[PDB]
Amino acid sequence: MNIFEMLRIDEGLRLKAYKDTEGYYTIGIGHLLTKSPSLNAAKSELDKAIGRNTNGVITKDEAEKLFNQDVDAAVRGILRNAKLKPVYDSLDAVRRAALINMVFQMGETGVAGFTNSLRMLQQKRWDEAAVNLAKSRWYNQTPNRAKRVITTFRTGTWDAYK
Ligand SMILES: [Cl-]
Ligand SMILES: [Cl-]
Repeated sequence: MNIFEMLRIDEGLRLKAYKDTEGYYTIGIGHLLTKSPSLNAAKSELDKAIGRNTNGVITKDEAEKLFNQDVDAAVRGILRNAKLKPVYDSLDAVRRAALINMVFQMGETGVAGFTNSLRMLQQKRWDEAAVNLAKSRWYNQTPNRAKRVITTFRTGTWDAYK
């Protein structure tokens, strides 16, 4: 198991523009296209991202291509971020994967916001950080996924995913 596999399970794979759990236009493996309630705006972004006249649909290859880009941007975003980097640096491999997952989903800014949890993670207080993570809009809105990510942090294993 690895990050790609992990995120592929959490996000799914849709080749046709759909709306996310917050109603935003997304496509592929959780690739956000736009917040804007407009499908054309969606289609526009989409063609702009793929580089062709898509008509709201992409191929698997395409989908995977956006995913590679996004996973890469998420890692680099963490390593760039003053608040995240040290957390990341302090973590073992499995847990790093959990942090990347949160970053892929909510953005670096969103995550940089779990100040308290971050600190707990850095201090290796697993159970406490898990509890704290749960007190969030995130957990409340996407509780199942949130639980898998939270368990991964708590345990340092991939059990939540097997
Ligand atoms: Cl893009
Ligand atoms: Cl969920």
